[PDB]
Amino acid sequence: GRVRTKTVKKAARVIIEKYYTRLGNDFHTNKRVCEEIAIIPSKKLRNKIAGYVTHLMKRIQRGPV
Amino acid sequence: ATLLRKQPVTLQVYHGLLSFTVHPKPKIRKAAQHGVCSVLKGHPAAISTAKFCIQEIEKSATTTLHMLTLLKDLLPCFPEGLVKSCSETLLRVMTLSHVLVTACAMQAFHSLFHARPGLSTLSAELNAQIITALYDYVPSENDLQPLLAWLKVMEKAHINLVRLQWDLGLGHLPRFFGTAVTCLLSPHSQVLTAATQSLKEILKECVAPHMADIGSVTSSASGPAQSVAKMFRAVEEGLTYKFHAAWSSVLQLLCVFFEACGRQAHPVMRKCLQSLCDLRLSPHFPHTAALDQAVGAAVTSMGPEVVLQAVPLEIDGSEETLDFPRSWLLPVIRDHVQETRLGFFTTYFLPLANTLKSKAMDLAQAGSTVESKIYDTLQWQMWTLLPGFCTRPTDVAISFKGLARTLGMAISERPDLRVTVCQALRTLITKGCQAEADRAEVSRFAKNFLPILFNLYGQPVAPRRAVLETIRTYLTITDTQLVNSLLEKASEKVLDPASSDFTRLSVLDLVVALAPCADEAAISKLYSTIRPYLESKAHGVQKKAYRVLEEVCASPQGPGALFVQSHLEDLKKTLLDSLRSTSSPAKRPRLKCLLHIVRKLSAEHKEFITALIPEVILCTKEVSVGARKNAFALLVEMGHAFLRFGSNQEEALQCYLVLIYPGLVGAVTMVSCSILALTHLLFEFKGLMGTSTVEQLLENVCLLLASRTRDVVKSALGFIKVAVTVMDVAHLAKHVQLVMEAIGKLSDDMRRHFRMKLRNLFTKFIRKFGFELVKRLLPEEYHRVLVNIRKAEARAK
Amino acid sequence: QSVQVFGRKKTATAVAHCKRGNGLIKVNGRPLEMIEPRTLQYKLLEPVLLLGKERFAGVDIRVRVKGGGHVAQIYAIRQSISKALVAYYQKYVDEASKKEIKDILIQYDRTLLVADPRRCES
RNA sequence: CCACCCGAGAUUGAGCUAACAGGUCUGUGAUGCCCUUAGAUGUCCGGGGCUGCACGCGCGCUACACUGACUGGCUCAGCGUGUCCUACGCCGGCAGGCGCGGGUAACCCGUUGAACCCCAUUCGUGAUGGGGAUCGGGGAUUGCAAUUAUUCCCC
Repeated sequence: GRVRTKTVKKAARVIIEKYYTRLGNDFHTNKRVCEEIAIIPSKKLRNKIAGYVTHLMKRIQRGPV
Repeated sequence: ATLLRKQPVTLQVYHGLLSFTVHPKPKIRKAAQHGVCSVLKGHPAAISTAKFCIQEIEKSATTTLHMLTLLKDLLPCFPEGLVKSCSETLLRVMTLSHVLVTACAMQAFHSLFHARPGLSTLSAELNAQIITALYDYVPSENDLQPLLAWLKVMEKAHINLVRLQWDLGLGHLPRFFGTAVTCLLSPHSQVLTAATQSLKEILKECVAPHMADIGSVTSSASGPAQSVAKMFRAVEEGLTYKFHAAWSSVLQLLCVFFEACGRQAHPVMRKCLQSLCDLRLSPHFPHTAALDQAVGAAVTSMGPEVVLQAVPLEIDGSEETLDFPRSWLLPVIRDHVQETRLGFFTTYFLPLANTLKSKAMDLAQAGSTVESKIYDTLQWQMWTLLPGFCTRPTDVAISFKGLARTLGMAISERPDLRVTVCQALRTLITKGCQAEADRAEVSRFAKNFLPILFNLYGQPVAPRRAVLETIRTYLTITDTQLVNSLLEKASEKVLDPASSDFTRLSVLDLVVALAPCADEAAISKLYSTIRPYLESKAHGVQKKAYRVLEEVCASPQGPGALFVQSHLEDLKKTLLDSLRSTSSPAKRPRLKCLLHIVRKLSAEHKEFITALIPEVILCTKEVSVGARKNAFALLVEMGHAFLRFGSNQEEALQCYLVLIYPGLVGAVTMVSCSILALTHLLFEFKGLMGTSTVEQLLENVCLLLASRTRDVVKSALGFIKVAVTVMDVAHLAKHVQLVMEAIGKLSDDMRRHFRMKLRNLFTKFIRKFGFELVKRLLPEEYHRVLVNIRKAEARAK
Repeated sequence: QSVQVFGRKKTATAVAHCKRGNGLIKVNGRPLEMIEPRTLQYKLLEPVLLLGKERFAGVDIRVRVKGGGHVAQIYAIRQSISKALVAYYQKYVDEASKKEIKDILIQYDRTLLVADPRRCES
């Protein structure tokens, strides 16, 4: 199957705790603000970050975690 | 025992059989006991044996246990007065302090109440007298041996009493509910579990089926409704600060009572909601999920109007602080509204949403971006409730008119909410067109929502696929003439040369959506228009054309099926002619279309399938995983289709195989194609294809195990794994050595790369046979891998 | 009309069956004064002697006694008798009377109502 | 986790017997020495000993008693057991035999019928009837065999 990596976990936690305000629900808007925010090496890591943060903003906006 | 079971002096023989129960030999006593039980259950002799019961119990310290075992085995087959007298005898013997005789007596009561005796054996008055006579014991709270079976026997007795006369049973139930709540204070978890299970079973079987006969209960009820309210106040006073340990069980009991009784118990049920809301205000509450489930069950039973009259939302417009204490109510309402009215949703949640959105925008334009985000998230949360309200509305025939223009404007100019609105529409349809006036209203507004949804899907950039699924179902529920009109307009837009490629693709997607919902003439005209498009050099146009052909052939009944049986010859000719010029993505829908014409293919069609075979195998090794899945499903489908063209299934399967056998001879990628096809076929047609024939194919695979290409070796390893899984160990044992010899002399690099497949194969072989045989017949290095498998078999245990 | 309680002490358990009777306290078929440890016979009579003869006129208590020794035995019997009186006056008689007798019993000796929680340690 | 729409791609290809201190144990040397009617405890047969006893260091049991000992009566448990654990009757001072049943076990032993303790009799401050060793005779089991007392019972 497929599993999320721990570096993606910690980077997305940093993004959530830092700039949740400009983040939203759309995938591409989250991806572009994510590539705007941080120091970023790779495309695939960015896309994994964007997908994970989009899914967890689908999660946490229903209720706190 | 046999003689008396098969058949004045007979009473003497029965007395002689009965009188030696008290014989001290454990083997004689058990034989006599089983004989008496077989004679009675295989009756005019019940009075005599019950009199013997009472007499020689009253004469009697070890025979009482045996005699109570017979009473356990024989209480249902007794007359009513003798049941009463034996019950008095059991009370007289549990007046003593002995644990064993009390346990045997209560087990006898368990067997008596469990068998559900008729009116001749146990009456309602006698059941009530026995039940009320059992209330004197309850030694303490925490003995844990007699208490569980104690409330079990009057659980069964209360079930029987409700079954005999329901009003008296419901009348006497709530004081037992109060005693159950009282004995939920026990320090043992088994007492709590037994009480919870007993009260849950009583509520589900004795109270729930009589939900309509009781009717609505208020604070001034008279009959069994008062009893309903009074075990409600028992289980609600079981929520106080005395417990702190049974709160999960009490919440489960509250949840099942809400599901059982809420719709008519709503006037008295409010203070329980207030107390439940007050419990969630605790600093550290570990039963948050259970309380949320209980409140969700209450909302599901009643509906949010009375819940919000009881526990109101404090997010009504302008608030002072920023910590909403009842913000869990909106997820509860979203997750658990299923059978409410849509008019409440309109008249309560529309102006409040408008005011919160206006306040959020006014605060966002004023600089404060923290409160505005909270208000926007709140209004999004409270208007995700619409799919919940669209689950099963009871007034959607009159309240859907009040939301049509609102939902049209919201799906037009409010993008962030659009998906939910689409979902709501889909949700409504998927479970709301059961009646006919409802579906008529949905069609009457469908004629208005269709241009809006078409313009939404056709705009440039957006959630296109949710709108497309909504359009698909929403057009399956509408009238055919407007479908024909919009299909004609979409065909005009497609055939217009002054349209861009994105617009052309969007209108082709609309054609895909409109295709299965039209009539036979419109479908035939659309098929005539789309038929020249199958040879287009653009992969997108061919993909949409093949999707149209798949969608018109997808419906098992309707105008599409009549179109298929009308134009099967032309469809076969066109699909065989367009085989050469099909693009790589277009393979994925086309196979499905071929799938959609294999399941209803007549006997005189072998040439079509035997011409489609190499395309299907080359699609089993296509790039797209969806094309591979469709090709495997199509292989299974034509394998099933050849099982209908002849009388012998095995011979037809052999013909189907010799139609695909030469594919192991040609190109290397075609060889891997055919090995993968045989691997997929071996898992579906395991024994019917014939074990010896399997062996032959297996031998050929060993020759293909000698190939240089990695793909052929991988496919051969997969086939060997499937064969080891499928074909029998007795037939394996003749052919273990040859296949494992072919594995052994593979290569160094091939063994190193494919180490996990060989490891799994050796694991399966060692599991299915002896370790020493595979150890001996393999070469040296493989031995090491072999021995590792052993600790799996050692340490998976 | 009747209650069944128990009194525990170490291992000894004495089950008291209390009924509206005629003023007889029966312990395993024997009265209170004819139990063998006559040196320790006052403890068995402390509820009866302390609380008076008056409202025991219509109480029949049958005590079935099993286990333990002799001292723990008679203590279990006396605590079962006291708990039987408390339970009977809780169930069929008013609340204030049983509260009063509980207050008097706790004022005299705590073990007359609650059992000794310590037992033989392994 | 499954399936599906869109999408070219929802997973198509390359690289990764070796290492262990993670456990632990008797296979490969034409291995160095020392021995082999000086058997690295050679097999069996018969009888003894491990208890033997002047003495020291110590674990324990019984006591020195009157809050006791004897006699009779009284009434209360649990951990465990068994095909050798025993229920019943007879012959028995008495250990024990004889005829019979159960139990491969919350069942039959076994409500495990305990003992100090209690209630009555006698003894009455002395090497006493306390305390019991060490010896002398008989009897009965256990065992191929009780002599260097196996064990128990009666003076």
